[PDB]
Amino acid sequence: SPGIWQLDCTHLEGKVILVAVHVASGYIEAEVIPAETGQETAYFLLKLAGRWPVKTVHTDNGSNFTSTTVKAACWWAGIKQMNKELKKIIGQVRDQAEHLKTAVQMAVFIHNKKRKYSAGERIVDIIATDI
Amino acid sequence: SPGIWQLDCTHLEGKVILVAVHVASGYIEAEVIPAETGQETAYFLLKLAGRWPVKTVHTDNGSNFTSTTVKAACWWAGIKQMNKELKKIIGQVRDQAEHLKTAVQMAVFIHNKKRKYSAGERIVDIIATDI
Ligand SMILES: [Mg+2]
Ligand SMILES: [Mg+2]
Repeated sequence: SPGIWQLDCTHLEGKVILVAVHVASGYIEAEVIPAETGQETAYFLLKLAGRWPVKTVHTDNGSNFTSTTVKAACWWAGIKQMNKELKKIIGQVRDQAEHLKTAVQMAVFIHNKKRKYSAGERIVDIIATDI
Repeated sequence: SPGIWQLDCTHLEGKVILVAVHVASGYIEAEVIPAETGQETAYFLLKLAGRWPVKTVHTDNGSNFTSTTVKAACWWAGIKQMNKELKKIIGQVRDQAEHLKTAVQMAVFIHNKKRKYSAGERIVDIIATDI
């Protein structure tokens, strides 16, 4: 279904990368934060939900969605309840950027635009088609 | 044209809101930062460019795109060179959230999803149609 997203955290250089994947397309959005917290996860979800018609979110760590602030964000936004190559691409460009956050966003760019259609083309088509 | 975006900063509560508008749709993305800096503007652009096929960016303050870090981001990403209602919507929900950043993202959500199609529907259609 086009409203389904997966969200997980990965760790790199003592920082945390929040990665959201649109399951039907493989499109990704990510952000770098200092550490995993409910406040960060809630903020990320609210941003995501304002961009895309987000219906359901899955995760590989259920406990990360247990805070009051995260349940509040899912409530208000009407939400119900890849790190393999992404880390490959980050390593490849890591040299080219000073800050890890900059390398992560270059990696997301590369991932979303690389063709086999690209993930970014597929999300827009999947969603436009459903309107 | 569907690759054209406008980016500007506004000030509220001693903070800065970076607002990007997809000119053909009226779709917006925003972020809250402590103050205007080239590093922030460059990061925002790199994020945006990884999400959408960004071709050209306009602004109402040209000097904000003069730093080395901003020119670097536009170079790597292949980029060449609403605050009215947004501030209305922020005021309306501001009470409902503690932190300004949370109110800004609720406002972006409201803006992008409100129908007359919504801005979020129009961007996806405009872009899908162009692929
Ligand atoms: Mg996780
Ligand atoms: Mg400005």
